[PDB]
Amino acid sequence: ELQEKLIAVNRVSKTVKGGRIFSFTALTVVGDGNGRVGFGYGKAREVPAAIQKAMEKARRNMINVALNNGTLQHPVKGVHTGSRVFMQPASEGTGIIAGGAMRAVLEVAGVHNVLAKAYGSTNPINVVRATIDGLENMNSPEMVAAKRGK
RNA sequence: AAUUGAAGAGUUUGAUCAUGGCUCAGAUUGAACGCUGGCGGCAGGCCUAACACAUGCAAGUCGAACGGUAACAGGAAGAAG
Ligand SMILES: [Mg+2]
Ligand SMILES: [Mg+2]
Ligand SMILES: [Mg+2]
Repeated sequence: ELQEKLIAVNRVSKTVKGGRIFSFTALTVVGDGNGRVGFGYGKAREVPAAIQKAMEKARRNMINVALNNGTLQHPVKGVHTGSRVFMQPASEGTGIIAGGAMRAVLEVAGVHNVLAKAYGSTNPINVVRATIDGLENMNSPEMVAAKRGK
């Protein structure tokens, strides 16, 4: 149950006396399938180097999120830089409908049946990230009782 | 049981993030045109000039309201084919 997938691979340019020196960047997401998900970025002069150098970063850099069986407990909003993301429980019929790129984090995460949309820029590096922190801030469908009960 | 349902992509930059317009995937149509074209079922068919219109047809019916016979039908004292 490794389960991983890269979301966006891109090229960039550095520019020096001798001209442009190009490079690449991968952005990836690994999840266990039962909560626990992280993303990694990582960049390198050539693509395979970078997509791999990324996968690892994600293995570390990994949060975990309090699911509720196949779905989220309540609805949540996430918002990093220019991306404002919103995703919702959805008493699954099928579900998992969302902006491929946050479908990525959502399935490896293990959510099985949510609807989402991304507002603002769909800049991958900031959505997959806005959603993570999104799922992250999410909270205990029980241990709000922790907070209260008391 | 009976609205229990939401995706994003391309494009300013050497490159970047943002701002932002343009653009695309969708569905829908009383449609036209180019190419092509076998059959059926249900449907639709002047969106323009409330422009103008030849011709037929689109409102008649009742003799159980009435005087009635001109048509075609029988029939009639009776005049006969
Ligand atoms: Mg970093
Ligand atoms: Mg260019
Ligand atoms: Mg033809």
